[PDB]
Amino acid sequence: KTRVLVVGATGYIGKRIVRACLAEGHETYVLQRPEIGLEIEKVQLFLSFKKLGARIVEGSFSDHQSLVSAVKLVDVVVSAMSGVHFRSHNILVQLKLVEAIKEAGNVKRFLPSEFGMDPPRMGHALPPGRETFDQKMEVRQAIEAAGIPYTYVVGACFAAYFAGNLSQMVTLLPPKEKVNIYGDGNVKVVFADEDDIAKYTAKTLNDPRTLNKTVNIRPPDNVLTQLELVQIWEKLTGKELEKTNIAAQDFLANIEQMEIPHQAGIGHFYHIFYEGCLTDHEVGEDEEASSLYPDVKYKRMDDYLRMFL
Amino acid sequence: KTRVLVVGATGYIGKRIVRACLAEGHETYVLQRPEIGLEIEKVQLFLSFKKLGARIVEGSFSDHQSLVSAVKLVDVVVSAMSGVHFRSHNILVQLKLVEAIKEAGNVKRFLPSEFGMDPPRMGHALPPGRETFDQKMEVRQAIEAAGIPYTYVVGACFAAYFAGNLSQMVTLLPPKEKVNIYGDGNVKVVFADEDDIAKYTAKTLNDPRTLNKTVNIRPPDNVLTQLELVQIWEKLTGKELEKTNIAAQDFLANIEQMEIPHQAGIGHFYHIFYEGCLTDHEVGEDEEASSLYPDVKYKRMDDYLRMFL
Ligand SMILES: NC(=O)C1=CN([C@@H]2O[C@H](COP(=O)(O)OP(=O)(O)OC[C@H]3O[C@@H](n4cnc5c(N)ncnc54)[C@H](OP(=O)(O)O)[C@@H]3O)[C@@H](O)[C@H]2O)C=CC1
Ligand SMILES: NC(=O)C1=CN([C@@H]2O[C@H](COP(=O)(O)OP(=O)(O)OC[C@H]3O[C@@H](n4cnc5c(N)ncnc54)[C@H](OP(=O)(O)O)[C@@H]3O)[C@@H](O)[C@H]2O)C=CC1
Ligand SMILES: COc1cc(C[C@@H]2CO[C@@H](c3ccc(O)c(OC)c3)[C@@H]2CO)ccc1O
Ligand SMILES: COc1cc(C[C@@H]2CO[C@@H](c3ccc(O)c(OC)c3)[C@@H]2CO)ccc1O
Repeated sequence: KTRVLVVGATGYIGKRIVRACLAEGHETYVLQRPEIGLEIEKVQLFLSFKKLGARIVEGSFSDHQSLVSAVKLVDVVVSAMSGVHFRSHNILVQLKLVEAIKEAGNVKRFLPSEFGMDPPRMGHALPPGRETFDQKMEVRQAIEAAGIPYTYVVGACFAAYFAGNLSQMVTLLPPKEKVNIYGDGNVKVVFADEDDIAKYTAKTLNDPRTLNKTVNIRPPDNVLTQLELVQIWEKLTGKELEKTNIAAQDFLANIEQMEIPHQAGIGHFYHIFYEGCLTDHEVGEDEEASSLYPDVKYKRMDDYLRMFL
Repeated sequence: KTRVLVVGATGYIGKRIVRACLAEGHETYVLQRPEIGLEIEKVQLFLSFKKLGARIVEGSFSDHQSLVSAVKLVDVVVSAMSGVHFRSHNILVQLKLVEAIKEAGNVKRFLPSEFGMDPPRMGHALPPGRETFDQKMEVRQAIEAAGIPYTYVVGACFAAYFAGNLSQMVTLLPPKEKVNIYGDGNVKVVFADEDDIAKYTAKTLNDPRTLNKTVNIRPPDNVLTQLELVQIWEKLTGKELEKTNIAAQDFLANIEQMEIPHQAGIGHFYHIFYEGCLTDHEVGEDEEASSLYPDVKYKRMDDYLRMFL
């Protein structure tokens, strides 16, 4: 019964949001852009969405009228626009989409591409990492300036990027013998399986309790220090890892001599693991997803790491 | 019981060969290379292979000993190494893998990365596209020079690249109103769903009838002219497309001014659609996959194209 349009449908979190919307029973539309011409994995992803019952809606960010038409078909718009420097960081292209939603006036709610650190709380961040949050703030201001109802989904580290590698930056796999601990390893971080993030997103987008709210993904058992996370892995494997503590000053040593996109990653890591930006404030149960949606049995990080044994 | 190592397991046809091996009941091992540790889609494909019961084998082409250890674990090695200019064209990297197989001596059968035009019939091909056939030929020679037993799988266009788009080079989707027909559109081409390619591959690799043989994938109902292909699509949509015929000379015009990848593609298309290299010769029923494996209900191009409706 709720009609949903996913923008960024073939993206990392986008494709999960699409499937979650189908499973939740939303009538699900996905935007197929003409520019994805010889990108076979995108094309075939769209084919798989259609087989599961999504509806293809052709549109382009170079064709304002195509965007107006698309969002005229649905009640809710979810954007999963890219926002990682080593991938691509086109958060501002959502501005065109805000303007199309504005012109069409039928959208009952818009979920912009957030799913990360809470932007309005990042005002002190260092560039170039800072650009992520500034751009997402700009999109927020366009949404609110336009009076578009919204939900902002924030709060958790994607497990594949922070959990599966024991938060080592070099890789996505657990380390074999040795691991770096950022500081003392006693800063609480929030970790969430991306499938759960998508499930929460599909459940909130028509939850009246979250209209015009920020929704935090902070599943209580998944608030863990890096050392706790590394110890979960030592338990599963039965092998202690040689741990080396990294003081902040040595984490950041010579950052100015590194490629921009890596500086941005280092900056994001610093806010999460050294400042603890994901756990340094309180949120109430009325604005936290696992409490809003307790039927969702989120995947705990011991189960998540097991798939790597 | 037959133990198969797939090299190139996350590639386009490779990932399908992995699943087809599992579905066939082979004990299926997949080479996980260290170099792909930061590519999230490859990493998560390996997790997904693992969940289906595939066995991860760590190895690196830059580590001759890791390869020898890897091939020693299995009865059959299948290589799906990249060989397309606008993606990646590392056919000759297989030579390091042939070396490892020769040294290890336990390997009963090797399927090199073929899966297309029959290299030994392409002596007259257009440079630079010629490279694909010269490099696979060089790999064949190393194989036979080592006395490694082989099966060469050849002879069909991948449906995604030549049928889903009605053979329009620009795209992977059917055109909306107009289509280019190459020549008179009456040259016969072989089309095959890539999942059927993978299935025939899984079935042939332990088949005595194809030891040391070329296996042709030429499913009779899928031997189609381009006009025949286009008429399938017009019958599905019920809309006639506006057709433009393109003479060979205009198709090849100014090719020497094209980017090298597009030079390659243009050349391959020419041999397929203008010279009919996939159907200019006959093959026997004892060397044709659909005849050897009539249990396989191969997908016809009308069923294939329905996905796009
Ligand atoms: N730990 C965490 O909490 C994480 C949070 N994030 C955040 O999640 C959100 C999405 O990130 P992610 O999934 O990695 O994004 P992706 O890199 O996967 O890209 C997502 C989509 O953005 C679309 N896109 C890219 N460029 C353009 C363009 N010029 N014009 C139109 N569309 C474009 C594409 O949509 P299409 O399918 O139509 O081609 C693409 O699929 C971001 O806000 C990111 O900051 C991401 C990683 C970690
Ligand atoms: N119409 C037809 O008949 C078609 C024929 N083909 C043929 O199919 C075969 C496979 O092509 P395709 O699926 O497109 O291949 P891909 O481009 O998808 O690459 C396949 C694998 O090659 C590996 N690879 C690439 N570079 C290297 C490298 N330096 N070192 C080690 N491994 C590397 C990777 O293995 P890993 O997973 O370990 O990273 C990659 O997954 C080719 O011979 C191609 O000519 C392809 C398209 C159409
Ligand atoms: C946790 O909130 C966010 C988290 C990200 C995570 C980004 C995820 O991809 C991460 C990453 C970057 C560089 C790396 O070398 C890396 O190694 C695992 C991971 C990024 C770290 O910023 C991006 C935007 C956010 O709002
Ligand atoms: C059919 O036998 C082969 C076929 C290919 C197909 C290549 C597949 O990727 C194809 C492709 C290239 C450029 C394009 O613009 C394209 O548009 C669909 C398709 C290539 C056409 O040559 C490669 C090697 C072969 O041996």
